[PDB]
Amino acid sequence: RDSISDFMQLSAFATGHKNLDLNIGSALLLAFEAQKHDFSTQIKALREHITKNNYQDVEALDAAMKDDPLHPTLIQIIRAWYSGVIEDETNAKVYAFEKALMYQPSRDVVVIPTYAHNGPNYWVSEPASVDVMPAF
Amino acid sequence: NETLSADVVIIGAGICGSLLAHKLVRNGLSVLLLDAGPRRDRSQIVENWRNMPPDNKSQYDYATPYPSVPWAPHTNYFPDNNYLIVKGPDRTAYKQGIIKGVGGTTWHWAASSWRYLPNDFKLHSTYGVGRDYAMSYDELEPYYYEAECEMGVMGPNGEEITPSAPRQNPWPMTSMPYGYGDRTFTEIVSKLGFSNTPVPQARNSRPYDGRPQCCGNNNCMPICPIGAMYNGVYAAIKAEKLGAKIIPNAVVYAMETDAKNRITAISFYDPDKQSHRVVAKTFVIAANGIETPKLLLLAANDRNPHGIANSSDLVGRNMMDHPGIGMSFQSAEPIWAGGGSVQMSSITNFRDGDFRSEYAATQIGYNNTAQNSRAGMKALSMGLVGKKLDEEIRRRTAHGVDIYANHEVLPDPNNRLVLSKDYKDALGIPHPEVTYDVGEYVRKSAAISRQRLMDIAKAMGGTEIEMTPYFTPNNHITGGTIMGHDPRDSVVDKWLRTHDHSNLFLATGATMAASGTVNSTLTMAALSLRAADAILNDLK
Amino acid sequence: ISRGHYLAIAADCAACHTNGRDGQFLAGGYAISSPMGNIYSTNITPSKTHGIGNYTLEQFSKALRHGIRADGAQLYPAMPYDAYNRLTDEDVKSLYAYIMTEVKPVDAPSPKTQLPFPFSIRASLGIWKIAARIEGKPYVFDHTHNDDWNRGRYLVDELAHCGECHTPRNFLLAPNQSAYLAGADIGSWRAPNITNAPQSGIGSWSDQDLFQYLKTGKTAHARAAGPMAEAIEHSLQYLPDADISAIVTYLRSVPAKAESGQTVANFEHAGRPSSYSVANANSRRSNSTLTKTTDGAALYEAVCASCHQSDGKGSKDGYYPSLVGNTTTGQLNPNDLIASILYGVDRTTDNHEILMPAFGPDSLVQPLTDEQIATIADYVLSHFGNAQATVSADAVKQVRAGGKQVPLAKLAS
Ligand SMILES: Cc1cc2nc3c(=O)[nH]c(=O)nc-3n(C[C@H](O)[C@H](O)[C@H](O)COP(=O)(O)OP(=O)(O)OC[C@H]3O[C@@H](n4cnc5c(N)ncnc54)[C@H](O)[C@@H]3O)c2cc1C
Ligand code: HEC
Ligand code: HEC
Ligand code: HEC
Ligand code: F3S
Repeated sequence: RDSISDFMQLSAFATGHKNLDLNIGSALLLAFEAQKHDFSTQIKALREHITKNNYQDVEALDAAMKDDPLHPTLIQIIRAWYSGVIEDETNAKVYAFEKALMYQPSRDVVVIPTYAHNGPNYWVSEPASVDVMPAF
Repeated sequence: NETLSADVVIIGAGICGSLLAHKLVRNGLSVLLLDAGPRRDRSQIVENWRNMPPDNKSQYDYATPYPSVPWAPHTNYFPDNNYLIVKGPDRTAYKQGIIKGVGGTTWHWAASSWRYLPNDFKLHSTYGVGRDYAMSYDELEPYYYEAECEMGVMGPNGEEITPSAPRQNPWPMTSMPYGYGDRTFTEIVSKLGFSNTPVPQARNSRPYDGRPQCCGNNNCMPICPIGAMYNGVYAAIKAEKLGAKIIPNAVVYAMETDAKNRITAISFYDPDKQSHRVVAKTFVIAANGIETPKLLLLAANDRNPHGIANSSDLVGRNMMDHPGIGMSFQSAEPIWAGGGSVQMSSITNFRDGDFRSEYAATQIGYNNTAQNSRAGMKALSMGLVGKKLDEEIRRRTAHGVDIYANHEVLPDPNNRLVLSKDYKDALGIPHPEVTYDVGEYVRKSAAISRQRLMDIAKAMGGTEIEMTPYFTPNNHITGGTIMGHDPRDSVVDKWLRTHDHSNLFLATGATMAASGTVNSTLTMAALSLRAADAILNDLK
Repeated sequence: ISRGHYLAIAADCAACHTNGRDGQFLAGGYAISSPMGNIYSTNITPSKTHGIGNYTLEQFSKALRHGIRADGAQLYPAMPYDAYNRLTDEDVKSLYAYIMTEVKPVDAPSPKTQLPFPFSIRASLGIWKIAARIEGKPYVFDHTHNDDWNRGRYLVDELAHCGECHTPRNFLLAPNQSAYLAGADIGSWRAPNITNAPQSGIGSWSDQDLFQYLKTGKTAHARAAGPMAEAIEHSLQYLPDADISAIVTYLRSVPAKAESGQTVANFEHAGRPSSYSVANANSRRSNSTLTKTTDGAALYEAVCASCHQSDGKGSKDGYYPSLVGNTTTGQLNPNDLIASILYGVDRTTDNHEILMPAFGPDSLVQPLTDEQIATIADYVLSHFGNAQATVSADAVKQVRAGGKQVPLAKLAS
């Protein structure tokens, strides 16, 4: 459970969003460990770098750690949380749909297709501004 | 088994076959409906699409949610299964998707139910190009209305959109209001000189046929979760409730003809390649514009060496479609695609005109599918983190615009559907193979259409413009068993009955003598109902 | 509208005497599914040959308030003539004038009702009427209460005949006045407790919520379906606001009748913050025609989660109701939840139609089996509704067959 907690804190730092599902995170950690056998060590190294250099957000960590070998792991974590997939094939396992983090920035206007916005004619309203990040 | 006798046997439980079976069982006949594919559940396909990878959602994968069975495979183009082989200069324009099962390819479709213009039924007589239908628009109008009422088609009831198909009755429902993207596109192209008008859709703007009103799930392709749109499985279910027998996983492969060239029986396989024999008084093939000519050519006899109903050598030829030109860009102002159905409006200004004697009539349209998957994938591909990632996702979801321009191809005898000599499926049946060319008609129409698409992008202030350099398929297959009055120049007659065999009807889109300008499945349904009338007349 | 027309709308007499949407109204032919069989409502239009055109005022009053036809044969108690037994003479004559004047005649005989022995003879119904104690002195105002309470009681008991469905029947299929408005099982549906009990009845409902439900059938905690949807759509939505207010006033004074095993109100069940697993569904890809999807959470997500959200709280604008805090999923008796899944919802109020598709064997959208329906209902009860309720496939099969067979119907075997 210590590894799961480490993964969840690293994910909350990398994505910048605290409200991350713990079952999705557990499945993601299981799949990452099944893919990379040194994933836990890389998580520990990333967290050690963050806690040692005192990076305020993921932007500072990304800018100051572009050339290090840990950057692909950070990018892969961000992409797995945002997209719900880890591999890049057409039969890859989907771990998060409608709770994936790329459907959230425009969720207040745009539909996540197989789930309904409010009501059979909701679209007759005017949409919100693009310059207003909703929530999460 | 070994008898499976019925008054009428239909081969293929698609929209045409199921509608025909329902009409026949409503009128006292006994119907046996066979389908090569399996039975499918709407909720299982919904789950399969939801668990389909986001890259297969961004790029329109409409076949992965439907599993392909080895005995009756259908086409999949994320990674290509090579079921339908395509050759020719415009092979990329014929890589179109089909689904095999009880319900057919209408399981996934935008449900755009269109009526052809009267001049589309006399194309050669009006413009000197293509061929004429065996029947006029006035003869199909009652069946058009019957199909629209059975399927529940929305329409712009009180509106002078453009010179279009004249109606005797209003649509069963009125078109639901536009989303933001459709309103913005309509205004922009109206300022550009184009008439953006509502698309008649087999959708529910109100509860209809015991099915819910459309809540804008925006997943009409490849699956509606709630049933607020028409699928041919509805007709199959209604026919089966009335006593029709439906046999899934029944790959018809052989036909027997007597001394009068009348089909006496058919033979169909099964997932374990056991042959079953079906005898009936009338045989109908409602499979596809691809599967019907394939079965006709596969079932060649000693009386019919070149194929069933192939005395004119025209079976499999004259393959038609609507060659499209896709285009994507980032609008200057937000468009917010996603409100409503996936295809809510279209530019029907160029459907007809005197130019149709030189180059093809076109249909320009905007895709209303949500851009959240594409925006998320693109923003992830740029290696953005933190707030910039979210800002990019929101901006590209608000600004991503997809445009298409579909053209009309003429019936060319060299666009064939010969059986492949190299590839076979698990039952040893050869794969379909189409050699496709688009013609100077569509090439000139496409030059003008590319100019128009660039004009649309410029009017919207588009950025990152990506126009496909090749023609794209549009999934509604027309031609293969052409209709006409001369037995030596056509496969089926005015009533969709083969000229060779009086016991066989072809209730398929392969019979249509012209592809037209817009989607062609409502015409197929109307023709199937016309063939139903003919079949009822023969057996009563 | 006319006084007789208003009384006919309030009495909802044009809903069972009209064969559905078609069947020109008051011509009869509607098949009420009684426990013994099918009873066909007769012709009511003032036709002198096939209708009741030759009915005098006395004969019409006898038919309405005592269940006796013009020829003297007893009427089956599919007529609420026990409820109509206490209508005032003025109301009866107003209804007679409405029938003989307002509605055009229809000359088409209705199907003859044929019931199995010993219910075939409509002469033992006199013994049934004597045993049921339905008479029946005309209604007079109880001066100890105000006028609104008296009008509400007249509407509930005499005109709108709520107790026809919300009061349980005894062994002889007669009203059980001891359990007044305590809920009953009517065919495949169940009319809940609508007494002033806070936890079992509608005592905890706000006055505005009750008024809105009776006027439209739509409330944040309760949506009308089954026979209630038709009652509201045909009769209650046309009543004046004064009538609905009087009905609410009388309903607030109905003595409480408690259920066995009740702790909180049916609309006060919170939702458990739990749901399905997206990852576990990856194994079920390439598995068309779901039969390996035996998980209740996965089945709810595939079939139900599009409209009611994955957390079961419905749409934001309220078109799709929240299954959390719902009087149907929150009931200890899961009869109405099973009935909703099997048959869907359909309610046209103010010319606007709710429709939930059906998910039974005859469904067009997604035909489910008894086991799948039971699994989905169990998931809904455990996560969104009453956690003490349970659904089995046999219960769903029983609801499909028209509910449990009454003991008296054993005589027809
Ligand atoms: C993504 C997509 C979008 C579309 N959008 C639109 C649109 O917007 N508007 C429109 O009008 N049309 C549209 N279409 C086309 C239309 O929806 C249908 O796909 C097509 O018209 C169905 O034709 P059909 O009924 O003749 O046969 P299909 O439904 O294609 O097939 C019928 C049946 O034949 C069976 N079959 C085949 N061979 C055999 C055999 N040998 N033995 C037994 N059974 C056999 C199959 O199993 C299948 O179930 C779209 C199609 C696709 C793929
Ligand atoms: C006449 C005056 C009334 C009044 C005040 C009520 N009813 Fe009924 N009712 C019926 C059914 C089948 C239901 C269940 C609803 C469902 O299946 O979705 C109901 C429900 C109600 C409620 C809601 C209670 C709740 O907890 O859900 C209320 C307040 C209510 N009713 C009041 C059936 C019928 C009838 C069929 C014969 C008739 C008549 C009535 N109801 C009449 C009334
Ligand atoms: C998956 C099988 C389900 C389940 C278990 C339920 N629904 Fe729905 N539902 C829909 C609408 C429009 C209504 C109410 C009427 C309206 O307000 O017009 C409902 C109602 C229900 C209830 C009853 C609620 C009440 O308080 O009576 C229940 C128990 C219920 N549903 C369960 C709409 C839809 C759908 C349309 C898109 C779909 C799909 C479902 N519901 C699916 C389900
Ligand atoms: C749907 C339930 C129902 C309602 C509500 C109802 N009726 Fe009927 N009615 C019946 C049935 C069923 C019968 C016949 C059964 C019998 O023979 O016992 C009947 C019989 C009658 C008869 C006897 C005529 C004959 O030919 O049998 C009259 C008169 C009548 N109803 C009038 C009315 C009036 C007036 C109302 C108030 C508007 C009303 N009914 C409300 C169902 C209903
Ligand atoms: S998916 Fe269905 S709900 Fe409407 S937008 Fe398409 S018909």
